[PDB]
Amino acid sequence: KELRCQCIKTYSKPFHPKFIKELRVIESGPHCANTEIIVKLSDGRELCLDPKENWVQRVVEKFL
Amino acid sequence: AKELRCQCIKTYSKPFHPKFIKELRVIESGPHCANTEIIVKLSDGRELCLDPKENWVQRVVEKFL
Amino acid sequence: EIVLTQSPATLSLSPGERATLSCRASQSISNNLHWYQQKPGQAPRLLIYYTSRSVSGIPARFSGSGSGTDFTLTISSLEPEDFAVYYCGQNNEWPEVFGGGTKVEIKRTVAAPSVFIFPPSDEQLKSGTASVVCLLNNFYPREAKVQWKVDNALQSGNSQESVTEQDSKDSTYSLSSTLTLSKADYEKHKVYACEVTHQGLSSPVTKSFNRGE
Amino acid sequence: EIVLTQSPATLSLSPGERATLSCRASQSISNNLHWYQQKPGQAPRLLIYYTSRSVSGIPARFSGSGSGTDFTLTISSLEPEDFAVYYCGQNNEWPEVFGGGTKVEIKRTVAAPSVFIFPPSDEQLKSGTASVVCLLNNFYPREAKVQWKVDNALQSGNSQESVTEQDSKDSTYSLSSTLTLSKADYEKHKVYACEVTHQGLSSPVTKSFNRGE
Amino acid sequence: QVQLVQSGAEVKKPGASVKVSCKASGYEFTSYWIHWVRQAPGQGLEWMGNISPNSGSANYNEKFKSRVTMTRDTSTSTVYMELSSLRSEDTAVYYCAREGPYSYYPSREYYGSDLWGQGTLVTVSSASTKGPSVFPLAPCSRSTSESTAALGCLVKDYFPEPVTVSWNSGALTSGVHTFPAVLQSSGLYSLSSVVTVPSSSLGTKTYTCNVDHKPSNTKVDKRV
Amino acid sequence: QVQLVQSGAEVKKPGASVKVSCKASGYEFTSYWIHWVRQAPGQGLEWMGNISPNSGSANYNEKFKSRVTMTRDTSTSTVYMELSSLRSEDTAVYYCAREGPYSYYPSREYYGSDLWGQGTLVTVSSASTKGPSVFPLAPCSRSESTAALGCLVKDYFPEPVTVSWNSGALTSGVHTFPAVLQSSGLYSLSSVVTVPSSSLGTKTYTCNVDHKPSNTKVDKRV
Repeated sequence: KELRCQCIKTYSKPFHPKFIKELRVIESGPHCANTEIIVKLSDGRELCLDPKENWVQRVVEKFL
Repeated sequence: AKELRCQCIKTYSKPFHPKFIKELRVIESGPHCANTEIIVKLSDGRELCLDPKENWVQRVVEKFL
Repeated sequence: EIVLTQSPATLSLSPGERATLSCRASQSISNNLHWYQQKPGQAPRLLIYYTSRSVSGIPARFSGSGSGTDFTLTISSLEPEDFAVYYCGQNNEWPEVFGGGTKVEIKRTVAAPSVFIFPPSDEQLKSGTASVVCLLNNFYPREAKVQWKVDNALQSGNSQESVTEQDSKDSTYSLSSTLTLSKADYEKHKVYACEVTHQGLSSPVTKSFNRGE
Repeated sequence: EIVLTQSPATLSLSPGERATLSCRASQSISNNLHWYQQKPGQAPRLLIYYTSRSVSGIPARFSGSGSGTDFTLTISSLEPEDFAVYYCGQNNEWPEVFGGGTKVEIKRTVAAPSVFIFPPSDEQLKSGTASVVCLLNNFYPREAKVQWKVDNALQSGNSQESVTEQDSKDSTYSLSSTLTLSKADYEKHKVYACEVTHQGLSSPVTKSFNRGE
Repeated sequence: QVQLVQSGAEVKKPGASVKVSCKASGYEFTSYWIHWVRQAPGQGLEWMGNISPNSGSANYNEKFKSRVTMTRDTSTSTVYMELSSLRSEDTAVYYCAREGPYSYYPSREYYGSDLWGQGTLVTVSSASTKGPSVFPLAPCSRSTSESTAALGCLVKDYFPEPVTVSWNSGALTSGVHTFPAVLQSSGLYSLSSVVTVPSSSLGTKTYTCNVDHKPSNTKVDKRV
Repeated sequence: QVQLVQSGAEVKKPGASVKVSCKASGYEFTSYWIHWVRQAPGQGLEWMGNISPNSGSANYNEKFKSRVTMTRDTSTSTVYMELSSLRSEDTAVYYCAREGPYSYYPSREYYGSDLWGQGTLVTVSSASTKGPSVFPLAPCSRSESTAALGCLVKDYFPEPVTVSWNSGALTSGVHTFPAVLQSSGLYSLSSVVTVPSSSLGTKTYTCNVDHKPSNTKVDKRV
């Protein structure tokens, strides 16, 4: 359960969606005023992505 | 946080409004699960398995922003 | 909401003694409980973070521990600069919540106050208001009851108290209580009294004057 | 890889006694540890799931407990139907991993075996091979040493043992040891002996025959 | 009748393939995972993998992933396991087992495998079907001071398992010990069956062992 | 020099708005959350909300969401808090505080607020600048070994007032009390001194009162 915002900063360098093993979209709620995006990489590292960036919007729109 | 096995044997089949989805989680197939899985968190806090092969589910993901 | 309950409200200890401060969370906050020190006229200062983790620049005498919803700050041996207010603060969830604070004060022997009453001044009386001041001088402990009696009638809601910080030299407190009454109301009565109840006083002490005398 | 270590490999207990079986996980498996019973020639059977949870149709004498990576299955009082092999199995992660199993065997009084030797048959001897069989009948405990001596020469690597399951009526074991030699090798010697060492035997017991009798 | 019914025993040559079935009955097929667990003779339990009966999406143990396939047929509520490039080490009883019930609500608290099939013996061997040779087991001298005597039958060189043994067409059961088979360096099985009888009854009473090896259609009665 | 520097004290009328700033220096601005915590006189700490310095996306305490706005200016490493529809109850020292460092790798183990600004006093009052009136505090009868005298510094605005005795020569036995906010919206304080009874008549006692906002300088012998 999301108790506060997870992402203070976001990874800005675009990359190919093939390296994303898990995509997590968290809608704004009582504990965070903004939509947040967390992707999990092959290594298991969790990365914050900017939902306001077009390249991120495209990875979500074509993720299936 | 780490996926150790498949979490979804069955999926919720009744389409519902995406407005009830507070969290969307897409899990790609890996060493511990052979298929893509979709888990959604509802307003009440309940987690639900959705079928990635169903068109209505594909649309909620494609139009989630 | 998360409610953090600190106990006790005041810790009265001598320098060199061990201070044990408790914080109870209404619900689980994982280990995201932090400890702050605040001195008069200053901003709070972080001592311990994530229940037990050490903060750069903070003396080793400060340590934190936590079992479920129960948290503890320990000061192994109190130094003179350690006498301050301490707050616990959670940030496991937003809104961040702080406890009500625990004051760590210097323990000393009981000292009865020296009570004095001051009638209003003629120069003030000319302006249409009357202030009657009662002073409690150099007492310990802090707990003191001041009762204003205007012709044996107990007053309430018409007075304001003010307390000093614990004296650096004798560790006592001093208090001023001011009764505000219009010139009209003030001139309608005779005996103005200030009754003081304090641990140092075997029986309450009354200080009074008669208007005009 | 998750490795589940069960101890001991064998528990020898009397009916009515308490059986405590241990399972140690190499890493945390949360509480997703389950216990199975397996009898000879049958499929495993679930007893306890999720460390301590009860399974429909399983007697109340079975209970499970777990502290971190340490798990325990307790059979409060052993009944005849409880003497079997027990496996712990985790499914917190895939691949599912099972422990090596703990055999729960009936402890009874010491019973010396009845020993018998059987020479090869002429019909077998015609085929170019000779099998000499030694039989240990109705003994307890299971541990028995069988030495084949061909003209006082200790044999090794040319015999195979076979043990029955613990008898349902007297709780003993029976064992057969077979010495395989070619007709050529067999005809080159006289005294064929089988020496048996067992707790029930004050001194070893030898059974022999001479080839040609 | 809640059941998991497996296909019969299989005998395969190295390099060959085997396909074992598991038919589910009397429950909601799609609510339970179907696991395959094998048990090599005298050994423990080893997870092959599983399959979701709903999707047909199978999960494999990395150890067998290159040669194992799991499929399902929702029409007949049947699950299959195909194991290829067979080696001697694959000789085991293969069990199917169910784990559930689960729904569309994910969880981190699991059930154990509450129902198991009867198992399927898969024998992987270069050896070819062979009936046994039966030899008597009698003392050297029928001369005995002792009250009890022993006789038996040695059932040698058969392939595959099993062999059934009775004494006096089933009339004699008391004092009988039929030992488990042993696998010889030759690739063939061998066992003994013995009986403890009174010494006085020798000469008067007859002792015949009845040996049946159904895979080669061998039936043998041997008086000892 | 790692710092959080806040704008100066503010005096606002009820219904008005206040905007307080917090300038960050000597560290990576984007790695730390900036929280706003207020402290009403003699009270505890209350979280108002925060803001990410990267997104400029603010999180508020439900209690103030209708009246509070938090913004940031990455160019000047400054965070702002605007509080509207001010009422007497908003009179508090408002602090900004940093929590971090964090990056684009999320965590559930948090740091405390390790650096705090000096605070900004916001006073919500109907009153306008007013110099104090100074009255003596003397017993009714000038007749015990110890006696007390003092000065009552009444009806001023805004704070502070400085008080010394005998131009700083007298410090022993002096108690200058913290100011009290009267129902009138004006401040008032007392400063007292205990002295020996014998020294009355011989020794002189004068309070020196300064109130720089209204340029009031008063010396009163009591």
